[PDB]
Amino acid sequence: VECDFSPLLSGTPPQVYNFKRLVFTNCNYNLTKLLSLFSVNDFTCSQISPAAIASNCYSSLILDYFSYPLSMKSDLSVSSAGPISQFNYKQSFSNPTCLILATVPHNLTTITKPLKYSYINKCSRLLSDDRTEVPQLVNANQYSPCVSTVPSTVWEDGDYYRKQLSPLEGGGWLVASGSTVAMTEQLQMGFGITVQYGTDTNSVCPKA
Amino acid sequence: QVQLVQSGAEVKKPGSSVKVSCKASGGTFSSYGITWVRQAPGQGLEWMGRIIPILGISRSVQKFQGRITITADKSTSTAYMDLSGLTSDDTAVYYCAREGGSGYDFFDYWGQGTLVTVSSASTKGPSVFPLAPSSKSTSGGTAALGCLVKDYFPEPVTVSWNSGALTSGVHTFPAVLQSSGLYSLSSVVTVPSSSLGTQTYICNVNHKPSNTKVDKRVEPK
Amino acid sequence: EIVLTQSPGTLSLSPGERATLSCRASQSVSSSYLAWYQQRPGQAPRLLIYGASSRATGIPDRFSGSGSGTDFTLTIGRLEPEDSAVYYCQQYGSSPWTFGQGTKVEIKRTVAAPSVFIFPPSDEQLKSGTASVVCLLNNFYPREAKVQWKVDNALQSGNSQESVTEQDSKDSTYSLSSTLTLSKADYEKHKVYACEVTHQGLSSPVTKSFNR
Repeated sequence: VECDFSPLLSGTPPQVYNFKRLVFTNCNYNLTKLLSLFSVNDFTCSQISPAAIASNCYSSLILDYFSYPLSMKSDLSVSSAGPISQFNYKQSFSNPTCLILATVPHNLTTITKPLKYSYINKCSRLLSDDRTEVPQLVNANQYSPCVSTVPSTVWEDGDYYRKQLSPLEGGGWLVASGSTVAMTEQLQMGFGITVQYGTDTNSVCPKA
Repeated sequence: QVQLVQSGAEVKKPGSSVKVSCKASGGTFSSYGITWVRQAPGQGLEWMGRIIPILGISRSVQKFQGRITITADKSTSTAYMDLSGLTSDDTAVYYCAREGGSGYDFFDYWGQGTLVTVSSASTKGPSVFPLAPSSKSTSGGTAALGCLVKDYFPEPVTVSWNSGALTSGVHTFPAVLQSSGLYSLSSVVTVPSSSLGTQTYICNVNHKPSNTKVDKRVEPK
Repeated sequence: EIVLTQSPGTLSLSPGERATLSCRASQSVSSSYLAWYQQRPGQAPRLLIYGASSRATGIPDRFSGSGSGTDFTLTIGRLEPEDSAVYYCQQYGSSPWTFGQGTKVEIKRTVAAPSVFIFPPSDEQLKSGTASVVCLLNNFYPREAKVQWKVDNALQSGNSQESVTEQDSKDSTYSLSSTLTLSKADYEKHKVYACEVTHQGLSSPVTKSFNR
């Protein structure tokens, strides 16, 4: 009954706005048995200490993984007001939360490389009335409702994807835009753990 | 179906700045980019850049990067380029056109177009020239008369007859370079209204740089 | 960046004849990511075909669109004289979006025995500058018309300058304006001025007469 980080080590990991999820509600986890397989670069945690996320029992451990270069590690936190934390991926401020920004090594295999890291720059809705515009702000993980328009990876430096909602609801072009960043020699990934405790129960526990 | 109305032939000097203004008649910039498209005189279209006022995003071709700023004022809904730092080789007619998005960026509706003419030579006024209809011509069908426009430097000069009424036999010839940088073009019209060959006393001409308008009356001599 | 070939270019075809325009791409493009445009004599280009298959909303379906991967063909099943225009194939497939060299369609209907008129100088720029005479050649087909100025029954040098307008959308005819600007004073004993026209139209050189 060990936690299954196995699916994390294959394929092309998805871009930031399309982050996949792994929810573990009953298993035993040895995280350093994972982080040993990467070259950890930035371990920043809020509402629980970075060392404390290694050994304590929770109710559900949620892990999100994606490709995110170190060039813009500044955008990814509750501090930023840019597009990474506002139209792409927002993690709940209510419950504890760790955020790792790691790197793939050469000696690791079957972590294939997406061509480039892209993210949703802007996500607005242009009302069915005259010209009124309302930005779309992503709530707790929400997949960024502009995600249907934007493909898995954005093609060029700045693109423009728009769709027309069927009339009522709501006649408003769920317009979105995407922007990319240059490839780095080693795949640089970002992981987000969102642990939450229980009423009087604890499953996920440091496999020691 | 939004008609696109642009600005008018800026004459600038090699080393200047031109704000071409494309207006979105309707009041409505919807989810619709403006893409700008060059066309050197007697040549084939290029791409120059794109914007979306809905998001403020702008993109430019690599060659024209560091010299061009394409902006738009979503509230008053009017888009502009500003080709600063331009040479003499950019003397071309510039169009503004409506995007469609990501996989549908074909240019649907286009603007009338705004010829930028960039060389430090001069601006000269459309000196309109005698008409003088030929006497013994056709037996009524076509009494040809035309008010000529010679000696002006920067194009355009649109010459309509009857201030835009007589639109049925207004033959206009493209301007051809003379000995000086100035060029000249000729306007002619056909009247069946033989004796007195009269109502054509407009011969209105508009010069976009000089802003000089000349109207003359035709007399059968 | 994709440099692209077009059709032969100027095409002479009678009305009711099918016309084929080619658009080979030096670099591979998507099977359906190219748009054929048409610009009339003196105007802004209007969309004819988008995606190399679909037609623009309100475009008569003579203008068929086909071709895939490398070669894209625009075929105009029937031709009217209101088709005389310049056609560009733009590959919005790559980046930046490269317009085609462009092909010119010329609808081959009539030979139009021309109408020659003189508009000799009058006392408004014979009271300033350099006067200029002119020779109008209204309604003529095709563009193969040559005019030489005759001054006092003596032939003239290359001091002319002939300007010919594009074919009319309905008329499909080519009108001309050969001009002979002269030194403002030099109108003494040169009693007559004329333009000599050689055309497919009209058996003879149709010369003219000023006197006045």
